[PDB]
Amino acid sequence: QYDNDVTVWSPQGRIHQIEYAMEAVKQGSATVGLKSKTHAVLVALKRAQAAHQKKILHVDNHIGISIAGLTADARLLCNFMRQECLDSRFVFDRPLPVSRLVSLIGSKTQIPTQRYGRRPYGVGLLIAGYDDMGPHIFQTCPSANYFDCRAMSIGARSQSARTYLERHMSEFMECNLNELVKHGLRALRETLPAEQDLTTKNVSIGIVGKDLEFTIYDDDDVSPFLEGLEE
Amino acid sequence: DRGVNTFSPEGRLFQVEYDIEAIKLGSTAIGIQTSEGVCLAVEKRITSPLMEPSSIEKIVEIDAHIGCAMSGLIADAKTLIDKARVETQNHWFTYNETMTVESVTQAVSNLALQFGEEDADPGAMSRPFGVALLFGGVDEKGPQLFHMDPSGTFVQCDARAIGSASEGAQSSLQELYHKSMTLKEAIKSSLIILKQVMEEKLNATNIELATVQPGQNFHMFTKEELEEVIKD
Amino acid sequence: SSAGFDRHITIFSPEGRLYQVEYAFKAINQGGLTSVAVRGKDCAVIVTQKKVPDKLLDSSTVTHLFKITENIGCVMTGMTADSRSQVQRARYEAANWKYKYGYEIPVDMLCKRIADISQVYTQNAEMRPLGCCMILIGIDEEQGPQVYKCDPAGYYCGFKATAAGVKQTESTSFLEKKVKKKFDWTFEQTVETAITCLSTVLSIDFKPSEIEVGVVTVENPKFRILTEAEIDAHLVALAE
Amino acid sequence: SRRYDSRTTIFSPEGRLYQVEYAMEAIGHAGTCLGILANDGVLLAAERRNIHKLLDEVFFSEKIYKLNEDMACSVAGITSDANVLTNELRLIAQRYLLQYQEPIPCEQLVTALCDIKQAYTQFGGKRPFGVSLLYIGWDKHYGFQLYQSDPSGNYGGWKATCIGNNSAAAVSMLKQDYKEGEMTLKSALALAIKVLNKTMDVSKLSAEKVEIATLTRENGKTVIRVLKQKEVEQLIKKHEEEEAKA
Amino acid sequence: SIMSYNGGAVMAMKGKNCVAIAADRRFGIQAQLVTTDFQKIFPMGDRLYIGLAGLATDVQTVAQRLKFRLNLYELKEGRQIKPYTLMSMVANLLYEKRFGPYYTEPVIAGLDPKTFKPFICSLDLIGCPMVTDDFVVSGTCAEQMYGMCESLWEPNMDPDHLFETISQAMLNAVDRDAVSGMGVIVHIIEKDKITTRTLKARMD
Amino acid sequence: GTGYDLSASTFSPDGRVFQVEYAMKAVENSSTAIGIRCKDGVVFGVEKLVLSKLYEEGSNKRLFNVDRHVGMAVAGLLADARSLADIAREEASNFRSNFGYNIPLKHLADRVAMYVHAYTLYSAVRPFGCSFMLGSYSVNDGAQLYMIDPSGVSYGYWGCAIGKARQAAKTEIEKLQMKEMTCRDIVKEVAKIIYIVHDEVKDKAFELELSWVGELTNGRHEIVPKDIREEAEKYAKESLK
Amino acid sequence: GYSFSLTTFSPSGKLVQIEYALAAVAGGAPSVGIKAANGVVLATEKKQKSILYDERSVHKVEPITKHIGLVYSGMGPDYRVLVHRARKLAQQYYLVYQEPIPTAQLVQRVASVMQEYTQSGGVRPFGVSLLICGWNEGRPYLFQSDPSGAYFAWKATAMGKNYVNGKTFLEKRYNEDLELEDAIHTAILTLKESFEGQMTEDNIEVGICNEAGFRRLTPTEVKDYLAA
Amino acid sequence: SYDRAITVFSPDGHLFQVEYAQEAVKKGSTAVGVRGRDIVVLGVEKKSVAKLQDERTVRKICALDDNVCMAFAGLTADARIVINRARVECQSHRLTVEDPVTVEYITRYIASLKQRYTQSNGRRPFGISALIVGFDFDGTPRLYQTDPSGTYHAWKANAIGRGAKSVREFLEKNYTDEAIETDDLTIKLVIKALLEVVQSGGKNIELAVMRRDQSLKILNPEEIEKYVAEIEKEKEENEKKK
Repeated sequence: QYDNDVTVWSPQGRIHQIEYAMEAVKQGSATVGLKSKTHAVLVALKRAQAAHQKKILHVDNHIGISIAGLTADARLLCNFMRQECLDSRFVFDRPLPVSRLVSLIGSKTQIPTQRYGRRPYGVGLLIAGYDDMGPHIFQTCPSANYFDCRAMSIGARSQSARTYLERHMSEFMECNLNELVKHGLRALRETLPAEQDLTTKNVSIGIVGKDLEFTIYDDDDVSPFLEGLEE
Repeated sequence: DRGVNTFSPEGRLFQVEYDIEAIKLGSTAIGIQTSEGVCLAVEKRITSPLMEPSSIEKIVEIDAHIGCAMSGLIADAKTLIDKARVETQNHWFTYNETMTVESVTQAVSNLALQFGEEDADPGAMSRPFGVALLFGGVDEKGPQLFHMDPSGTFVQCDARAIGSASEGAQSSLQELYHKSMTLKEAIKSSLIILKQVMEEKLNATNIELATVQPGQNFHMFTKEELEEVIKD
Repeated sequence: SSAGFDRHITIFSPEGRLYQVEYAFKAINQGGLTSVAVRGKDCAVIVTQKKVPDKLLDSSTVTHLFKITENIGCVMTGMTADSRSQVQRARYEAANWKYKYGYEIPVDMLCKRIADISQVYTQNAEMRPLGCCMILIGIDEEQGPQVYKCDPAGYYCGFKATAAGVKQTESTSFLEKKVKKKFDWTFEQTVETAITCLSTVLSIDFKPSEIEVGVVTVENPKFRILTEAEIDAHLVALAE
Repeated sequence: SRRYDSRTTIFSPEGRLYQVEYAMEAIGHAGTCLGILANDGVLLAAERRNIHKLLDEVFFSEKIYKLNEDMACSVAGITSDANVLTNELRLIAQRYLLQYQEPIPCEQLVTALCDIKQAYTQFGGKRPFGVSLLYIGWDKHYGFQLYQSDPSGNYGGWKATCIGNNSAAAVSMLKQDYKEGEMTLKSALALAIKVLNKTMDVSKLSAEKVEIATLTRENGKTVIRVLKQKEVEQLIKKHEEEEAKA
Repeated sequence: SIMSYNGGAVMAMKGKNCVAIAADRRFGIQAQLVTTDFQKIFPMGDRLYIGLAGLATDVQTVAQRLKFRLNLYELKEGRQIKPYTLMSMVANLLYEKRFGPYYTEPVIAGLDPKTFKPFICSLDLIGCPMVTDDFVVSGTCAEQMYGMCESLWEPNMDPDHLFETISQAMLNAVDRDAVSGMGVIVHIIEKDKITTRTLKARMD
Repeated sequence: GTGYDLSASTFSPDGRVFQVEYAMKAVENSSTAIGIRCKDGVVFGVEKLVLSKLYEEGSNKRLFNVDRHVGMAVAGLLADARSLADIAREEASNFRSNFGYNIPLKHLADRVAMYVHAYTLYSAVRPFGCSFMLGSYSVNDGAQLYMIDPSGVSYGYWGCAIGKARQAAKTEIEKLQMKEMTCRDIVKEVAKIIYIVHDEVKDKAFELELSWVGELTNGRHEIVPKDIREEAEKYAKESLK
Repeated sequence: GYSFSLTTFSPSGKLVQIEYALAAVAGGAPSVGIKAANGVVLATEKKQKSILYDERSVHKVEPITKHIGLVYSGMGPDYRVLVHRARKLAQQYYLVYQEPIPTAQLVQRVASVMQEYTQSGGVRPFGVSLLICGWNEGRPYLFQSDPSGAYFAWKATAMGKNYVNGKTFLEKRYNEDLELEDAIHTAILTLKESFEGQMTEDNIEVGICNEAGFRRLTPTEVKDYLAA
Repeated sequence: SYDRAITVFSPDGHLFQVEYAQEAVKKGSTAVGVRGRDIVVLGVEKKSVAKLQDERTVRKICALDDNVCMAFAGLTADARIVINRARVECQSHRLTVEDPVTVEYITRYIASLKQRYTQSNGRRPFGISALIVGFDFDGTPRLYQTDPSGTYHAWKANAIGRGAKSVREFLEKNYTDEAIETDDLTIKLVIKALLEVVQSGGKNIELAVMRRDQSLKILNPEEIEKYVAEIEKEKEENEKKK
């Protein structure tokens, strides 16, 4: 049996434990993030089940995250990032960029995939930030592989949002802030069983840009972005 | 055989999914909050008419403003409670203020999935704790209640039951809640719920009751401060 | 016979054998190569077999012969990744010997250390024995030529003529026919007879591009491999 | 690194350990040993197994050992594992002397050992020791002392014991022919020579398949002496005569 | 210094087939008496004695550790120890602490249990053995006994003359030292007996 | 059961470390990263398979810069690739710090290979899943090209095509005489090969990635200018017709 | 490194790996050791399987010090380990007591090691039983150790491939009052019954322990003795 | 070192090592405890006397300190270790704090020790269930109990070891205030109880008694036989009543 351990390649070059971990991301509440020419947005769902846990965090004035896996292991990576940024500010006196941070995070996660008695982190992450070269959206998976995309989403039944975005891809880079918010919220709306509509007690949204340091909005400040819906 | 940090073909760890089934064997506990304090009630589950019931401590004090009820394995809990206390005091040592219930629950949860054979294991931790906790206390922003599982995913709530029969009782507790409900009605409702769910009887000895209402500190009900309300 | 985990690690079976080493001994026949070594009065020769199926490949890094030290040689067989480790180990040990004791290290002590290490693996289970051999040539002041060998079981011995690889049986069988009527083997009877053995074993009429040779002679002890112009001479010689 | 282990320390489904109660199964096929205490001394008898063209009498003895000026042991299991417990006991006694500058009582020395092989049943991963013993000694608090031990750190004092092959039949035949406080060192040896040939599988003793040691106190000093072939020959002959008296 | 914090003196001689050893029996702290029955000569086996002098705590510590090792040696294989082996063992024991040492100066005296050949030895603070046929001295009154034993000793000596020799020397050598005295103890060894004696000394 | 394939510290009766034979099956499933050497330097070439139209051009780079004069082109698992890249950078830094000059290529390849080899013996680890390449240029040594496998081997080469389409790229490079060609009549041939090898039936679309080292760049390892890449793609699309 | 024992008690109470190791010395190039009053004799047998092999490079009889010898029966590679360990312990004893180490103590310590390699982390027992000779205070000494850690003080024993048929042959010939001239004859003739083909010197090695130091006999001596 | 998981969960929680350790106690030696008004009684029994054993050596009633005693119903090697650790801690506590220990302190200590070995790597759980008794300050006799899991509860009259079920069933119907009135009465209860699990009469009993400031006691077979005959006479009288 090649399934019970993480140091056993299968006859077809497949480490089953990493796939079994990946299967933990396609069960949590969905999350979405897209990029513009000047700002970056992130949203969530907060599936209450009658209270539930939050789904967005703060890393630093110019970097924030959205999690879709095991909440216990996510705080670990969050702490790692906070400490790395604090160190870069203490030594060099400069905000750490996003690319080097995501590379560090990727290296941190490759080790347990190569030895005994360890397990891979079962959490996927969406990262939003801003630096000299503009905004940046990054994706992270259990396997130590990170991408750089214009728009992505993760969770259950996230295929519909992906299709809607691939169809609306050639519309960003010029929309305003609230237009981006509406686009994202109406893209997320498809990951529901055609029996519920987005409300204030479900949606949580974070926003970062060249003029604002990753502000988050709670259930009581999301209403302004709900007007302008359809069926 | 298998290991302790091994996944299943569902994204679910194994030891945790197995331990959660242990709490289905423990006794029941109920925790409620309101606008003027919280309430915690618990069951004892006596076995013989020779055990000293005053020795069963299921509702302990973390500090003057925090509490805790526990279910599952009463043993594995003794390692966490202390930790909490310690943390709190250290806070007061460095900042001269009181710790939040969110902070306490987070610090406790950070110690849940620390287990494995790779490390030298000076802490010797080899498996997860089978317990379910229910905190409660006053803070800088009104009273708070929380819930913790053996996986470290604490989430705030308004009224929650845990234990063996914490499946149908949650429904009854879901019906009888209004934001403007007071403390007395909550206490009576929890008591009648425990009566309908309990098997033997409802005496002022087979229960523990506690409150953290603002202005006052943690309090445990006496044998005489209880029966005066059971006369319904 | 067999019982338990006696085929998967280094432990004794009922009959008393270690099956893991009997398995590792088959690793050499994977690479499908062969090699030999002999010596005479004032020389020590080692020959091998070279192959190159592809044409897009620099035929300068493809060599099984290495230089342990200015006065010693070595030939490897079997796997190609575990041999380089052994070579680095030999070099380190020799340099440390000369740094600690003040004079060069002989061949005997080198073979001894290598065999000690290679045996340490036939006791513990966490590790596995390496699939490779090691056959050394060196000149001393008293006994003169010296040929030595090692196997993946801890053994080590001195030889007058030996072979290794996949055709070791027939090679040594042919070798133990000439030592009976032995004669003065100065320089031309060691290389000639080695190549004759290889040919009679394979019967392919070798050319001057598929062989490497290394020589040490009392006159010039330093290790030196060869130039193709030299091999052409010997080939045109014994081809008469 | 998990499909090669037996875990070496595991409660069986019935609450019993298996390796210990196995080693106890081999203990019952080793050299028969017997121990008696008498009002004026303590005697320790043993049976040998090697009979060949050997270099006998090369050491003090083959099964009896020494631990201090006033102690001795008669281990009856695996020899390789026993050659180290004697070292441990000597170390212990010398440390006790170094610290308190007095001879070590025997019970302390037995306990400090029964604790060394208890960890081998709980921690580690190692097979335990497979030897049971029989200690004799003298102290100023309780006088003469004979003690026992077992593979899992379990010990108990006695008046008269036997361990090894056929120890049960001996313990049975011995609890009847033993007078309480009505014994000496002259009849104890006789009862020993009796039970040994009543238990041993050989038709009779040749004084070469046996061994005996006596511990006594003579003018303050303590003497631990082994008997020569002549003494045991006289003893077996007197036993033969006494039996002939019936 | 630290060596003379308490005070001590020991000597040993050699004869025909019998050796001798002697010592003083005072204990004090740098100017003051405490007791006059201090033991400095210890038996390491039969027909083999050792005497230490210097710091008292190190005296006792060395005695104890030496008894430890010697008992373990005797139990391991059954043989009474030889003197030269003891010399080497004490050398090792004192050199293991080259940095942070003891402050004792041992003196060994015994025979050989195969020919009864006498033997005496003196070590140093760190283990520099010096075998001498004449005699050996160790303590604070060393130059008062060197010049005393170099003027009376003779090659062959009967037991009685050996006892009358070592005694006068020791007494008239300690009578010129202030941190050593208040009694003398002598031990004479023979092929089949040992005789222990105490002398008449001044208590000033 | 058999259990002969669940650990590296285990030889199969015939003599085989099956775990490495398994790990080297991942490379056979990844895309191609051919690279060839000329009289003036080295030239790599890689095809990146865009899976979805959301990712940007410039993600999942398979071309790393190990030192001022050294590059890497990888294939297989990329996490292990980045690990090895930082390993190599560390080695070269330590060397330049100890001795005092730029590290050659033979030594670097030998060190990296002896590193990756330490994982094919013990039961506490698993062999890697990436086969990579290295290339450099100098005025004293010249052009140098090497390749490393997951087993710890390191051989020289004139041109290698590690990946899925090995035999095809090999037999298509054989029809070439780069030993007579310079460092400009070559890139277009790289593009022609990468285009003729890839198929549009099993995969939809892809993107090209090139590199450079030699006299055109004066030692430094740099990306190809956009105009040169455009010329190359133009020739490739004109010849595919 | 693995930390757990691979030798364990069976249901019947016996350690089975020790038996399986004891089955290795069965094929171990038969050896022989004989005791006399003026010294002791040790004699091995060699199995060179080719004329191409060498002879003056491989040695089974390796000395420990100026008065103690050694020989084995079983795995060669696992014998140099014990040789080195013993040569270390001898020098330690010397440095401590400034006197050559007796024989019995050496056997004790070697057996202690051979037993410590019996319940440690991730190892197996050795595959050899040694035979060691010595001279002390005017008396010879012969000892035999086992892979379990137990040593006996034997007197003209034998082990190897045909030991059950080599000790009965050795029982009916040991007079106990022999000189160091015919004990060698007896040693040779014993293994002469367990030898296939024509015998010679190159197929044999010998060593003796008299009151001058452990020695190994050169081919000239073995040839002289081989002449009846 | 050894870092492996020995005790682990199961599809029903069901830690197996503890469930197994609890089976040895079901075959060990019976023990009984009683908390009277001004006395405490321990009646460990089930002794297998062979007539050639020094009663001192194998006892099973031990003193951890002048205030506290103890009895156990399982493996002895482990019980000795536990008792030694507990004595050490009692002395350390008397050192730091200038007053002796209390029953609850040492009971909680032992419980934590028992639980640590159900979570640590390379360790195996204990196989004993103790029965502690003591006299806190201001009198207040105290009887506690413990299991190999790490729990502990205060009982009035509990029994362990084999046959403890019948003992508990018999005791829960006989322990009364009007039955406990004097020192001589508390003891008779223990003998009547043990008479059931008893095999061949009062040949196997090691009774003791703790009172205010005696610090221990053990009875000789004379008074044991006297009490046995008194119980027999009471039984005869009661039978005549029925």
